[PDB]
Amino acid sequence: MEPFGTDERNWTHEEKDIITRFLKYDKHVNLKTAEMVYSAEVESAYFGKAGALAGGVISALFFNFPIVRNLPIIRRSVIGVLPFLYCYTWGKNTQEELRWLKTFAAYQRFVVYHGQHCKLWV
Amino acid sequence: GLLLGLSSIYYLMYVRLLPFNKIIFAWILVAMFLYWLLSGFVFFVKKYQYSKFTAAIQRFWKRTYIIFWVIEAGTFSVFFYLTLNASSEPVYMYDQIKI
Amino acid sequence: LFDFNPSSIKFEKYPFYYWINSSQLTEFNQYRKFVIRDSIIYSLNNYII
Amino acid sequence: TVINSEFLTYLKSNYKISFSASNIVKYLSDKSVNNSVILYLRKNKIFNKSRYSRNRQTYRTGAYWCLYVNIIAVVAFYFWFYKFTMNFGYLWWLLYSLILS
Amino acid sequence: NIRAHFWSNFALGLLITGPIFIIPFGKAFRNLRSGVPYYFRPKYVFTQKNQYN
Amino acid sequence: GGFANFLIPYHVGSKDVAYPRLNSIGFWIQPCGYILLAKIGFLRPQFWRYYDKTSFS
Amino acid sequence: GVGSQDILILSVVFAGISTTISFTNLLITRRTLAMPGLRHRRVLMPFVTISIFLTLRMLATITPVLGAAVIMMAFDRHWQTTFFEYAYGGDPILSQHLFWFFGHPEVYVLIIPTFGFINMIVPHNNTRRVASKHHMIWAIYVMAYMGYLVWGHHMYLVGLDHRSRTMYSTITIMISMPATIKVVNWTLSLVNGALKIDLPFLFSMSFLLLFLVAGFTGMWLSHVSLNVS
Amino acid sequence: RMTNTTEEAFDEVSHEWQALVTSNPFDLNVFNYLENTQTSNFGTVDNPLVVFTSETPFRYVGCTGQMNEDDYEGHELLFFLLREGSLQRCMGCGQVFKLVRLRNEYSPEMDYYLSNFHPYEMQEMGESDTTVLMSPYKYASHYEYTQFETPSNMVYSMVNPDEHDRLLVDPAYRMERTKALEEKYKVYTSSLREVE
Amino acid sequence: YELFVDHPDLAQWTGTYPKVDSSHGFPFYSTYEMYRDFQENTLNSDGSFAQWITL
Amino acid sequence: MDNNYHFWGNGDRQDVSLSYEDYYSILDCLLDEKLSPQGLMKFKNLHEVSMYGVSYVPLYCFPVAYGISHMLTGKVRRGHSGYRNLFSLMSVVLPFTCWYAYTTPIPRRLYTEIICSNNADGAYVRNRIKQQKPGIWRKLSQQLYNKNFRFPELNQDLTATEFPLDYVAPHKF
Amino acid sequence: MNRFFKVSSKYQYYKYLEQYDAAFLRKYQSETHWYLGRRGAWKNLVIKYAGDHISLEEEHNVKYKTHLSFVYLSYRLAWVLFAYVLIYNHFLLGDIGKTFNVGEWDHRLKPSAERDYPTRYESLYILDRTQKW
Amino acid sequence: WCAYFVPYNIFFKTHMPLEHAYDNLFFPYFQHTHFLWDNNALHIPTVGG
Amino acid sequence: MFRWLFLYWYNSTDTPSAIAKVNLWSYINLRLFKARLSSSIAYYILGLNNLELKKLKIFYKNTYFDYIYLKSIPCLFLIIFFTNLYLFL
Ligand code: HEA
Ligand SMILES: [Cu+2]
Ligand SMILES: [Zn+2]
Ligand SMILES: [Zn+2]
Repeated sequence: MEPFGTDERNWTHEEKDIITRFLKYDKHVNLKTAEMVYSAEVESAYFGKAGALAGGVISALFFNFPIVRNLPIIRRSVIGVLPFLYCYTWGKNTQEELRWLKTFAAYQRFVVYHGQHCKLWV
Repeated sequence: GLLLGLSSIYYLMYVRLLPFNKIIFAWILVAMFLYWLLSGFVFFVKKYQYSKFTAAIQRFWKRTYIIFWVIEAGTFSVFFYLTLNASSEPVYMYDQIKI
Repeated sequence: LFDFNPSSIKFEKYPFYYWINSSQLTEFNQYRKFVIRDSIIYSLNNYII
Repeated sequence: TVINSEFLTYLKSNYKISFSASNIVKYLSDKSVNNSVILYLRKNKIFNKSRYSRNRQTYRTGAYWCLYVNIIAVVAFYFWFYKFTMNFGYLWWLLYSLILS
Repeated sequence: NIRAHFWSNFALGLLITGPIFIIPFGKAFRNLRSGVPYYFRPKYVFTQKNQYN
Repeated sequence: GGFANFLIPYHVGSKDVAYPRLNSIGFWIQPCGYILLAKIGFLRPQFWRYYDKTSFS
Repeated sequence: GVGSQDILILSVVFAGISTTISFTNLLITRRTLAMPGLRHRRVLMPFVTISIFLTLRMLATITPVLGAAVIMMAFDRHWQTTFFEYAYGGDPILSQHLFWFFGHPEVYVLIIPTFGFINMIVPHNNTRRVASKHHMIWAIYVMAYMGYLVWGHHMYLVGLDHRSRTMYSTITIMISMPATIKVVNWTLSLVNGALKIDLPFLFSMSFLLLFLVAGFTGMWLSHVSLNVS
Repeated sequence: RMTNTTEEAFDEVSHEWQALVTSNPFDLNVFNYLENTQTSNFGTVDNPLVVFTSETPFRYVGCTGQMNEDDYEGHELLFFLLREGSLQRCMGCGQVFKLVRLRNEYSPEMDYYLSNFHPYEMQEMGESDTTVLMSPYKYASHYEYTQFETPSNMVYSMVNPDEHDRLLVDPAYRMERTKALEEKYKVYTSSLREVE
Repeated sequence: YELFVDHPDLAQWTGTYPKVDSSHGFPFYSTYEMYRDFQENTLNSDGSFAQWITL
Repeated sequence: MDNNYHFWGNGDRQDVSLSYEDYYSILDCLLDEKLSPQGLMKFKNLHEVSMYGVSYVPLYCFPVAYGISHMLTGKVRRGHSGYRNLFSLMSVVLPFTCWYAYTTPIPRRLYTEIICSNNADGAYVRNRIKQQKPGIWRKLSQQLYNKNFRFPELNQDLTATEFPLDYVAPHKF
Repeated sequence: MNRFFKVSSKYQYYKYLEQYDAAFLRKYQSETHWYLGRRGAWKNLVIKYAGDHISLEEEHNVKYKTHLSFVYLSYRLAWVLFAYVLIYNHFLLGDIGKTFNVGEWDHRLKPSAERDYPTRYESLYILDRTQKW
Repeated sequence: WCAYFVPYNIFFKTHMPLEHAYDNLFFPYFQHTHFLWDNNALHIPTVGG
Repeated sequence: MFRWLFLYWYNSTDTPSAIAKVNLWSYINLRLFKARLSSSIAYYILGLNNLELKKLKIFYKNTYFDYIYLKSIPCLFLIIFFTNLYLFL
């Protein structure tokens, strides 16, 4: 149903959220596709939480690293938060990536279920 | 290195609940396999350290390298050929979407 | 290099803006089963207004 | 190098040069001679009469590696496709040979 | 008919393109990039380029 | 195995072969394939006979 | 079912690996470690060595095909890849084609060295030169060539297209041309010499007599209607 | 890319380098390429075919007879064990072979057979910076290329093994002998220039 | 002749006979064994019947 | 200005320009049922010319990639010796040069007659590109309005009572 | 020509450096002779003698040989298992159930197989595991 | 972090593949489990080594 | 540096025995580089007294494109003439 091509606009955050909530709660979605979206939502949050927690744990140690512990406060804080920022970004990006990939798979399943893709037929 | 490797090995064994005797037998066999291959290669390196690496030996090992890679690419060539002209249902009624 | 080049600027902040449903501007010559797509587009626009 | 005039005259009188030098070193100038590296080649008794080096005449690691390959093939195939494992306790004295070894 | 026209034009282009393009192209081989006159850099066979040019 | 490994060094005129290690390897890996391919008439997963009361074990 | 069939498939994989090792070791020897005068003149080597090298090259060509076929069979058995299930794309005829592409060159690998054995024994006892060693070498080499275009005479009935079937039949019937050259050369090697009757010579005569029958019966098997029957 | 023979060439590498830099028949006969042996003359009584052996009492020699352009070989391949001591002839074609047992020496006799050997190719000598050419067209014609140059400023001096060991463990003696050999090389070059 | 003198290996690959004249008695510094399969596996040589069958 | 101005695969400087990629994308939003036999013939001719062209495009990019790959290696010409690095850098760069070539619009008479035709076939093609390929139609309409083409489907239509379906790029009035 | 000025070491053996042109030393202690300059190459001789004899073929790495415990374990196991394979496949195929044990382990996703028990303990334990995904 | 923590969590703590696992594979989307692969656990010695 | 093998082997004072008395083997004097023929055909006939070394050289290897262009003009004009004659007839 979506336009296809290089010039086409990539899926925005609002479009992704709308399509996710459509797949979760609509009446025209079969139980398998809705279960796919639900399982996507269930497993994804752990990745963001774990990324944030691991970044917080590492940056607590990295704040006292042999060179970092002997730097002026501003540079010490920036270098210490660099692991936290990287790990938090990794967790959030991985959570969003997993959730959106399985949601897009569910969207493809919905489209094929209702025959809304040309050049796709049984 | 030993800490990480042994912890990973024990974690995988624990999560898969493998039969210890059978897996230890299989892993001993595979360890002997790999160890003796690598030991032969180490023998070659150590003996070619001095007084053994002539032009004939060098050309022999270059030929060995090219022959091994030609052997490896031989079966891969057949698999790639099969992949190119892969079998499919007739285009008329069975599989009209493969176009 | 040295002539007119079409601009690639496009609307970037309106959801499903380029999910264009058929009308008199599109001649109604789309894929036949896209009526469900048009209905979904209508519902999404009524949601986002 | 500078050759003494008396020595050169003595050499000219005693020996008359009649044939040219086939060595290419005659063309070398002093800069090329001074820019040369001296390398050493130890000359000892020769026993290997082939362009290939001496080859070890026993492959014990190879023999045992092939024995292990045979064991792997037979045991793994029987355990996978037949699900059969050899009952080593049937020949307990062979197993005891293994233990006592 | 098209073949006859094409081969007439091909011979004519061999006549024309040479002195306009190829012969001046030879002027690019008188010397090398560094300015030293052209010499022989072999690939594998050290051919005896004994003749003049 | 036999005739090639015996005659190629003779007829071609080579000291042993190019890979004596590979020659030994081939010979000592032959027996496993022989055993696997020759005893399928004695072996099958249904190893028990028709009068073996499988209901006892 | 799971068992002997899988054993056979993986044992064929292992046999292909062993054949790879064998022909690698043997062919690198003649190309690299040959004596200075017999690097490329194959007409000077004994006919058993010429035949062995030809069969090693043939095995080098067909071992990857056989390995691919058996690997596909194993995948179909244990992964349900449906390589030979017609319902969704596969075809068993592909498996037959692969195996017989390996198949006939294997039998030609098996038979040719015995030609070397007889071509060595007969001149030795007859203390005379063989009839035509060059022509026999070229006959076995063209037989090896034709071995890669006659693999389909084992698949006459499986329903191959008539174009392919006729190609297989016409290239198979012409393999009688090289073999008769071998027979004539052996017969002419037996004549006009000082015969020294040994025990290997009688085995050579038995081999010739046996090869006369099997060859013409196999040629009869290329008759399409007879092969159908 | 050329081996520093002062520290690395001991027995086989050392003998190969000696063959390369001297063309001494014995050494050369050890490392002659198996691909080709120089086409010698037909063996007669007055001009026997010389078969070289590097201090080995015998050698397997095959004979095919009077080679022709029509067919490359004259008669069938016949092998025999050519032994040291006297002229021995293939009776199939009456070809006389002489087994010359080359000795590890620099006698003029050894220099007599200097023209019966291919010069030792140095393309494969030393380490190579290319494993093998992945070219279907150049596999049988070209050796591996090199990104580096081959120096030509090396002068080789044979040294007795024990002395060579003292070269490796006594750097002062090594420098002394190297300086003396450089002086001798200067003297030799000056003498050659004077002769010219 | 130029191919044989300058690129002997390639010359051998072509089945070319050593073209250097050695009537003076000194053998050439780089000769080779003949490789005549190309000129033997022909419709004009000993491999005539085999090449006819392949043709 | 070649002598073969009649050729359908040929084109002048100001013909309608479509980059190969776009052309292929255009093939994904059309059906042969809706097209007349003349439109089908146009599309078949375009397919023939386009398959030959896409075959030939990497070759055109070879000298540019060959030069760029050499300049990445350095200022040394190790012909037959620097082949490994040269061809690795080529396997990298030649895709980029072909990317630029394939994303570069090229004029063609088939392009200018398939899109800009008064008949129902051209109207159908324009409407399908407008609805199913919004960005492709956006840039194509920007190109067409500068070539004195006036169609109801163009976003740059000043005589239309219906609002445009897409953003209108800046242009001279 | 710049001569080595002087050597300040009390070791009188090092005084040889003062007798040569620095470039000369540069030629025979650096560049080509860098891995040999001013060093007693005893280790070269030791390694050459190590590599030219007929020593223990079992090598672990460059520095060390394979451990004797590992070598002997491998050899004993190989010989005994090869003997077992030969004897069982040539003599003891008459009654498979007497000479072979049926054993099997499968994926934890599937239910535990009937033959997934510790052999030699069928009379004491019956083994099962909870499935996983 | 990169070689142990990241692979562990995306291999054993989820069944959803990441984009780089299948973006070039023309397979339908599917999940993967650690407990239906490599019955003969040759991956354990490989990973440990 | 020799072109003719016989010359190379007539009076060779670089033979190892001589070099054995100084023990200085220059890398620049490898026999592989000592002799190389002229890549032009050289064959021996029987002269009035002894062998005569006749040289066969058929064509030069220093031809430049301009020469190639000057001799190709008649061929190109012949092609043009024949094509136009076919068109007229
Ligand atoms: C080494 C083994 C070997 C050799 C040499 C051959 C040689 C030949 N074989 Fe084959 N063949 C097999 C092994 C061999 N074969 C096997 C194992 C199978 C079955 C595989 C399977 O299905 O299980 C098979 C199957 C087989 C078939 C399939 C039969 C069928 O399944 O329908 C055919 C038919 O085309 C055939 C033909 C030939 C031909 C035409 C030759 C020719 O090469 C032979 C020609 C030789 C001669 C012609 C020389 C004889 C000389 C004469 C002068 C005879 C004249 C003399 C008198 C009449 C007295 N073979
Ligand atoms: Cu057959
Ligand atoms: Zn003779
Ligand atoms: Zn070459």
